[PDB]
Amino acid sequence: SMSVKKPKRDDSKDLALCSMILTEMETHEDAWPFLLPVNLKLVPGYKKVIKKPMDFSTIREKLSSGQYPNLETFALDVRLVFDNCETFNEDDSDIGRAGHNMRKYFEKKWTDTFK
Ligand SMILES: CC(=O)c1cccc(O)c1
Ligand SMILES: [Cl-]
Repeated sequence: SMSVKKPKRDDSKDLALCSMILTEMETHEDAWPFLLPVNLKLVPGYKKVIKKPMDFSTIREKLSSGQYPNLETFALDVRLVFDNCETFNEDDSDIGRAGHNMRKYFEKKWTDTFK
């Protein structure tokens, strides 16, 4: 509360660490459904069903331009990619399996890096 400070977690390397994690996700062989925004004009259902589209290239643009106030907002966008994927794809489709794999990959990197 006012003039009562909780001890300061060092956040100075967060930007660099999120960038490295994102690089590792960008180069994973199962990243291909997530590299670019889903084409809303070529993919039936997507625009109406998925209220907040997100993809790796959009996360990268946002990270590169100061649009994440903190490491948790970055993680929320990453998770949104995989949450959207589950909403729109069957668990046992190539894209559906790619999403589950990439989520598992991300969360281990997240835990190992920050937690
Ligand atoms: C990421 C996703 O859910 C997707 C990507 C390309 C085509 C498609 O039908 C769905
Ligand atoms: Cl499917």
